[PDB]
Amino acid sequence: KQKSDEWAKKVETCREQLQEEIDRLTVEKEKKQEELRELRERDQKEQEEKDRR
Amino acid sequence: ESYDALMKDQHQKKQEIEEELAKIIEEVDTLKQLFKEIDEEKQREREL
Repeated sequence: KQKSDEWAKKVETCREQLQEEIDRLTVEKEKKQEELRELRERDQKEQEEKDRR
Repeated sequence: ESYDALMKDQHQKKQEIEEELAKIIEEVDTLKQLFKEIDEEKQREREL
């Protein structure tokens, strides 16, 4: 019983840690990707202008 | 098992976020650098 309760305690600790790390990961998510994609269409428009010229 | 079960799922999920948040910074930097070169040549061409 002591071993199993220690197991459960480790369960809570690991879950809280993982939740924190994943939450930070998501908070950082979808910020640089927008800039990269916008630069992508910007270069596409520049190249199309160049080719039509 | 529950712990195991939970952990597996959770761990896997985090990886995707990493995958959707990692190995993209350098691509952004490279595109920005090429844009900088293109705009600098544009400015030089326009000055000429």
